[PDB]
Amino acid sequence: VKPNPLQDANLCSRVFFWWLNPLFKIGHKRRLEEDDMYSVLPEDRSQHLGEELQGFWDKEVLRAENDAQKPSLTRAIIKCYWKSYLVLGIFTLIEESAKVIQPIFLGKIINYFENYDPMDSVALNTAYAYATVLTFCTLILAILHHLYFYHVQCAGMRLRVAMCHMIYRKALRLSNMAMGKTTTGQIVNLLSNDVNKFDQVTVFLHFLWAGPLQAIAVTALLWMEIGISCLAGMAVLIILLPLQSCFGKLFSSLRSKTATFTDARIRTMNEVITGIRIIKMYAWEKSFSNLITNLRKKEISKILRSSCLRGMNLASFFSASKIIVFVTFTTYVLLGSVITASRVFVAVTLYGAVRLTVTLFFPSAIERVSEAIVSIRRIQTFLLLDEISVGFQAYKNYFRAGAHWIVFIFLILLNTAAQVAYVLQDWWLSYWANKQSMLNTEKLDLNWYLGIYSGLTVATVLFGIARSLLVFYVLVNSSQTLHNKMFESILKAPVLFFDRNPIGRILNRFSKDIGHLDDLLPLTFLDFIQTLLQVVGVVSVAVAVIPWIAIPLVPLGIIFIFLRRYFLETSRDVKRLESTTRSPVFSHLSSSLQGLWTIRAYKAEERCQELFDAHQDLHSEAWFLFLTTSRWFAVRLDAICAMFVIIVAFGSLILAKTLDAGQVGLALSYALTLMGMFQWCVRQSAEVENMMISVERVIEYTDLEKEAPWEYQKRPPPAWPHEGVIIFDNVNFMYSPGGPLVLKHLTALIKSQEKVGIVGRTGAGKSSLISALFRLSEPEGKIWIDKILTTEIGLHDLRKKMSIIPQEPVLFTGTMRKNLDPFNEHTDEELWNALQEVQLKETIEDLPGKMDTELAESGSNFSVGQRQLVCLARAILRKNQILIIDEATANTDELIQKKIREKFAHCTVLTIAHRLNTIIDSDKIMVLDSGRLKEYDEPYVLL
Repeated sequence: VKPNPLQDANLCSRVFFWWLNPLFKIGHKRRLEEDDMYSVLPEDRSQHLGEELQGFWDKEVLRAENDAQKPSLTRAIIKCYWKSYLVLGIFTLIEESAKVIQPIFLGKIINYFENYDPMDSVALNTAYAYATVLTFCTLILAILHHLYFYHVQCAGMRLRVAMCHMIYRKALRLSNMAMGKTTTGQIVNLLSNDVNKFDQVTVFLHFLWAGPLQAIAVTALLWMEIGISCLAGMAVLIILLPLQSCFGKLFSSLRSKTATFTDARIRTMNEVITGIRIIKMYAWEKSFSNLITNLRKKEISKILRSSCLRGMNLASFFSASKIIVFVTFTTYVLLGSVITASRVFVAVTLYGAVRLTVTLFFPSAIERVSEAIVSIRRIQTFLLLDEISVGFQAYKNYFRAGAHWIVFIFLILLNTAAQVAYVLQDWWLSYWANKQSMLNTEKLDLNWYLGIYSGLTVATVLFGIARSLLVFYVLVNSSQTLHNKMFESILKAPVLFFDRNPIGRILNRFSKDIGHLDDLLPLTFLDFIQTLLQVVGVVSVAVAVIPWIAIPLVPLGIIFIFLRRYFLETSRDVKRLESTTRSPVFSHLSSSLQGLWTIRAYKAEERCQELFDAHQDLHSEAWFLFLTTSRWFAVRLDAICAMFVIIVAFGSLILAKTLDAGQVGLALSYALTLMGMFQWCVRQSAEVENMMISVERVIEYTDLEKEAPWEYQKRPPPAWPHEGVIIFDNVNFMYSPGGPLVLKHLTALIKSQEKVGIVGRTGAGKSSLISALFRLSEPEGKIWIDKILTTEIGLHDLRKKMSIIPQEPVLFTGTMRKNLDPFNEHTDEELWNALQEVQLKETIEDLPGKMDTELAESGSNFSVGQRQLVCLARAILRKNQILIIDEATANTDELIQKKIREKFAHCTVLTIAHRLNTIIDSDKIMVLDSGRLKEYDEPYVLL
């Protein structure tokens, strides 16, 4: 078999995941697909994880049968996993306690500088001991975390597999009555949505008791440093939840209304794409163009609001750590106390450690727990049933379509001001402390030191709001101006492009790509640039204090790109394997659920169970590698993330003779915040690169084949169609520009006021005659019509003066006046008379409006004969001479036949039909053989 290297692995070697190096060396050049992966542990099989849980559930229900109660499911899970829960509780408690000693010892390190005696060597050893003790908390938080995390992630796949196994085992013991109420889709949804929520609960499970405990532990430390003023720092930290709740409940309605706005546009686009030939033959593009541009305008107007709202939310979240500090220190100074460089940075670090933790971990845990509880409830109620008896060009083309270069210069200038204010606000406090420590009465005026502080506080908020608003506007305008180009380019493609591509593809494109361009790109781009700027500023303020940190950063900067490449060259394969191993189990379940009686007939039912287990083992095996390949990177990242802090701390301590307390405190208070921002910045790039494919495939359009322009410079006479004699020459027709031919030298002569019939074998090139007269594809040879040709005339000047009766009618979703008159050029009485003389008036009088009747599902209220009659009404209302009647039916018809035989004023009627009983007493007839056409003068000669 395939023995995994996880077993037989000593300690101090699986903390760095050293047993995964060879696998990468295989995935560097060979692109391993499926046969070079490791199997699962012997204690991770489906049967071993399902049998014990089934036994525990049976024991629990047998115990609950005694009392007059209902058996529960969460008790059976607790009684099985309480050991693992209690084992992980110790480590999560240790990790939560290890985040409090760091500020307490940073305070002592700074206090050593506050009382500095050069003629001493005893306090330096104690300072070195403080630094050594501070060095261990970082190592515990950065190294020993990526193993507990892997274990707490692996502790959920077992529960998921057990639930799936027991659900499938129960599903094969249902009766006919119990099977009649449930459906296959219901079971598929219950297995693909309810169970899959058991992988993100164990991660956010320890944030219900360790959340408030850390807050209470931090709230009591500040009383021993600054006093009552610390409460001022906690009053602002509460308003964030009511601030975000209203934002969410206001954004939901905007999302709903913009969705209900774009749904109609999607439907109209689907209607337009299907049936492009009739629309192109009738020259009815402007109506749909306007109907689409109006809905697009409304959709953009509704999206701008939510965009601005989310931008304001991000701007408010970016600068919440400044108001708290400003308020608490203003209150602390206004009482009468004096500022010190050892009590400010400790409070800053504690605030930064509590606010992000609470506001990012507590709100999500409640939602996760509620979802898990409702899923467990659903699965419990189910189991109680009866039984039986890209490139840089892709970015340039997307950015240069939003504004000029001066706007980009202004945005670059505005990006580097909020961060400068963010850093200067902190530097001002260190300057204050240094100026205070130089005293030897002679107090300091508060006006200057408070006014400058308030100004530096306000500037940050202003420059944080303006940048976000500008970025969101610029990035929405690009999609707004790109959709129009896409639609205008696709509204002029030939039929050749339309017949070689399905409708579902283009519809899914127009929906999903525009959704992605309007929903997820600006948020991700703003988050990425903000998180990158924060890290750049942190590194800059760390280097500006010690000019020697710039030397080791280059070796710590070259390896990062190489590691990123070496990981991404092989990390883009596990998701594909996960998908192609998750699909077959669903396929097997769907195929085996319907074929139930064939399994109960034969005395073999456990074979399907073994097959299901063997199918799920492959998915478990393909999923096992995902967690390890994900955790193999965080260790190498946190290594540098902690080495930087160690280096800066020991370098600041070694050079204790040429600096002071304020600047060393400022330098050390920033190094303890690099981890989360580093992780977010290195993570968002993957999503950006994955989402750029939408832009890639959108720019794929707008550069396609283009037919002849709609109009030329030369204009036809005001009344061109008159005595519509039509001649031909040696003409050759073809569908592809370099493909085979379908006609061979069609030359005839059709005079005026003649009924020319065409009789030929189907599929031998009979319907290819109408596509040559309407020049849907440029043919070969001259086609003279009314003393002029058909090539030097525009398409709209040609297709307008002719009429064609399609083989099958089509009705567009709209009113009654639109389907008969999209361009308002005729009166209402004229249309009423034309509809009366076609013998159809009673079908519309019974309707309420009789003139503005809305039709559902392309006119589902009318019959086929009414469709032929309304097409005839359209043809009569057009009132042209050249009329092409093509019809092939198998079926009301006698009246339309006699009408088209009498109503039309004998204007060059030609027919393309196969029914010989319709070509009777025609002026001229033509016969089609497999390649050519033969014209007969009189039909009496043939008969």
